[PDB]
Amino acid sequence: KIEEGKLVIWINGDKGYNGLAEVGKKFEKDTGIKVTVEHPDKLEEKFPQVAATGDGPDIIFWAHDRFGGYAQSGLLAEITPAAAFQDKLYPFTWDAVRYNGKLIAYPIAVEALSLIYNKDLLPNPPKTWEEIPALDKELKAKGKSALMFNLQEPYFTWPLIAADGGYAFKYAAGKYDIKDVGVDNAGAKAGLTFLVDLIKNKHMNADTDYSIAEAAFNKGETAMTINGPWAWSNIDTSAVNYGVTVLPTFKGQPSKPFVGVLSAGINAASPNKELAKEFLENYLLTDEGLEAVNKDKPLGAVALKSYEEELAKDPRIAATMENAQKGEIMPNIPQMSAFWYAVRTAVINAASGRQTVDAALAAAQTNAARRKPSWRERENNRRRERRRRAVAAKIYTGLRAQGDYNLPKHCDNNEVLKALCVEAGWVVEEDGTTYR
Amino acid sequence: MKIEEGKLVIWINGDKGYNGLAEVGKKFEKDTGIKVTVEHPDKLEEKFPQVAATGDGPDIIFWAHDRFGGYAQSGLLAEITPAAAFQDKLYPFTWDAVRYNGKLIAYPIAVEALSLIYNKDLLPNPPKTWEEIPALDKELKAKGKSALMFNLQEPYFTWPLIAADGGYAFKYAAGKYDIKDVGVDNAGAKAGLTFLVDLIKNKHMNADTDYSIAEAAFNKGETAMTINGPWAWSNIDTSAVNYGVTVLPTFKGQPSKPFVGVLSAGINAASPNKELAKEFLENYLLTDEGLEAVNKDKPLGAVALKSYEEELAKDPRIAATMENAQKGEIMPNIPQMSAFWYAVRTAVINAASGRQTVDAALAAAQTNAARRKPSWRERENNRRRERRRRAVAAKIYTGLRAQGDYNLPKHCDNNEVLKALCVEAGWVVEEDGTTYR
DNA sequence: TTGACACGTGTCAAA
DNA sequence: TTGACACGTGTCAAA
Ligand SMILES: OC[C@H]1O[C@H](O[C@H]2[C@H](O)[C@@H](O)[C@@H](O)O[C@@H]2CO)[C@H](O)[C@@H](O)[C@@H]1O
Ligand SMILES: OC[C@H]1O[C@H](O[C@H]2[C@H](O)[C@@H](O)[C@@H](O)O[C@@H]2CO)[C@H](O)[C@@H](O)[C@@H]1O
Repeated sequence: KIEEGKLVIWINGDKGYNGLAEVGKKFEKDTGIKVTVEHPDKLEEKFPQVAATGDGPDIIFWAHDRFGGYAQSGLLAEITPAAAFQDKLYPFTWDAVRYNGKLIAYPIAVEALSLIYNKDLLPNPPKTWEEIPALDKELKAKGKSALMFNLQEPYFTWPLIAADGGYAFKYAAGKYDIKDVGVDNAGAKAGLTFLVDLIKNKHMNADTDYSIAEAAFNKGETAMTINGPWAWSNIDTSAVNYGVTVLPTFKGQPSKPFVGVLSAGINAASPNKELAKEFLENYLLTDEGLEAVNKDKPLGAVALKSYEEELAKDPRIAATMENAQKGEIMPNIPQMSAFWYAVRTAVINAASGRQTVDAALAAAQTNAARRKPSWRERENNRRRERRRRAVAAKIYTGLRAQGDYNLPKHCDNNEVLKALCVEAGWVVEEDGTTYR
Repeated sequence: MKIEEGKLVIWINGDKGYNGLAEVGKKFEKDTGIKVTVEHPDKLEEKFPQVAATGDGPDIIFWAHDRFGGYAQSGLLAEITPAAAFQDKLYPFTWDAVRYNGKLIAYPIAVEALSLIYNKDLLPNPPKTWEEIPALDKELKAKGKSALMFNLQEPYFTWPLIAADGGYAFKYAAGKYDIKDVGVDNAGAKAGLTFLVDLIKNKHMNADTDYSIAEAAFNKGETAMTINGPWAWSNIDTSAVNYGVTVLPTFKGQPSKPFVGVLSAGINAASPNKELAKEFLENYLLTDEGLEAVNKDKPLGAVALKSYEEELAKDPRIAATMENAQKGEIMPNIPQMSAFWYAVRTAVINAASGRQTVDAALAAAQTNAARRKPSWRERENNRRRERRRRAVAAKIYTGLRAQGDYNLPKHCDNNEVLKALCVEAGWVVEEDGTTYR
């Protein structure tokens, strides 16, 4: 729970949380406010469960796509930076964090997936997904593999699903059609089918996750991985000479990654809303602030103009933004959570062979549009069945007390029902078959 | 994931030296040509029973010995058949830790006990008792620091204090553990948990403090003390902290009694590489060079291998570990241990957060720790009885609806069919179901 | 031990 | 949209 005078921050465990803790420390020495940074597991899921009751951190860091739902639920404090501060950031990073006309978080950095490759094993990375199988057969003879990346999170597979035409929610007339899903069209199918065939032909393992892929690449066992800018520092500490480049094409079309905007939202339940703005605006979103974080784990293309003109000169950032130009900014609508869950189930289920690609994506389609039942809807159902049982119970209480039926000492209401049937001229067999 | 012939896949917890173990796998691969993959998935001790039931899961699984009896009872593990010669290379009591129903069910690797870890520069003289920790915290807070921080989300770390004044899991008597004699609700257990909850109430600790929050604060020099196992020393070493490892503090004048774990390696009963796994474990891992490679990554504690433990026992930190281990007890490996752990975890978390009182949390924990898990057949008995109860009712109402002629609306529920039946039989049924003649 | 009935959410469908 | 009945596990009790 939040309490006046201190600041607690939640950020994902793959971001530079020590670097950010360094920013809170300098914030503590200047103002005397202690700042604790924490990287709990599944924080994008825990926050909406505890913020409702008033708990959660002061600030929550995540990509912009989850913030619309948070705001829809009233969990986020409206952000109102002065004009002078708004002009410090690229306008399009502000667009990413505006929901229903209001700013619901501070944008931090732009993230896109790129192809990361081992220049020593692979001086010339492939330009196409199609040549990866042959490349893997060649490397497998030397004890290596072509490509490993996280298959448990649809974020990493979506660039390939969207290459040939797959899309989450169609954008038309200036809006997102919560009810036009493109996870089951020919383009999406072709992409997921190629990925599953990679597994069938034993070029990838269905159970490969984030840490397995990162280990294999950082140890030099795989020639390529797909990851974001946060991964670079761990490769830097390794003996691998890597390059960051454009993702491969599929059927001649570019891979289209979903582009994330790492953002910091303020808990509407927080008693330190002003202290959090002072920290975010005048400590984190500064050259020295982002630098301290970026030096920990690279941020990507930061939203702060003054510091991005520097980072934009890193060829790895230029490749990140090359991939981001071919991708799309993720929607922030509340249904993005349902989209991500459904597509996650589809990828995992087709990769494992539990479902065909057709069946997996067919179900993902309906799931990604499925509306979550409201609290009142659940309560209507719960009360109806309560009522249904209470009415029956009172009828059988009456039959038992006044029926004077020949019932055993202990018997269920089916037996009472039977004695009521017999009384009313009915015959009831052992299995319930009933007639006059 | 399924195990494939000619390959080895290993599961080991993320806080152990899985990079060192991979190096051992790399040697195995070089001498025999068998690839070895080390993974450290989350919640592996829960995932293994789920996947292994159908033949999935890794070839080898590393965990403390307390989970393995349940795996064996479920048929998930291969019987370990080390020649008498090889068994004599490990301390007998480590073999006891992995013996279940007379059979050995895993290779013991290392002995783990929690110790008190303190910052020599902030705290040259560590406290001897839990009681003096609140005063110590008051001093340090005036310097911007705290006295003690440790994982409150896993009961393993709080159990030494709960056991100190008398708490216990399952009573040992007549050469076996009594599954119906649980001691998480006696006066000793209540005193221990009450003192911990008082630390939180008095702002000396945070209820939400987990493993990484505690590790980060100690390793960054914000708290003078932590409680942890040997695996944690290497991260402290790389930090700027000058630390010692010593005996846990006493509570009510009695020693803290940590539950002692034996990190152990079981072989998946479904593995077609049982021989390769035995070769890797017996002749590559459980060797001086093998455990050295793992121990270099993250300290194993006091290894089961006699030859190499004579080297590790020279380390004062191991001497402190074993001092605490002598004061604790080897964990049971009985299947009921998972239920004991879940119960105590819920009690500790609910008490520390104020969601439940100590007495009420521990009362529920006692019932839960002793509760027998219903068998598959018990569940199936219940499921089929209710299926049959509904099927009989549905046939009756199907017959009432077909031959009744009760004059019912197009759509109505069986309560209305019942009501019609009642009036046909000379009854009157009110709106809420009130029924009489 | 077995077993009556409660419980809230799932499946299927009419509208 | 609301709503019938299914569904398996929980609560409570008799023995
Ligand atoms: O996999 C679905 C997941 O994708 C995105 O999450 C990214 C996140 O943006 C990155 O910062 C990084 O941590 O990797 C994540 C993928 O594991 C979405 O932002 C997220 O909402 C979604 O669940
Ligand atoms: O907290 C309950 C938990 O305790 C033990 O787990 C230890 C494990 O023994 C150590 O090796 C280390 O990893 O820390 C763990 C606690 O986080 C039991 O072995 C385990 O079964 C039990 O659930």
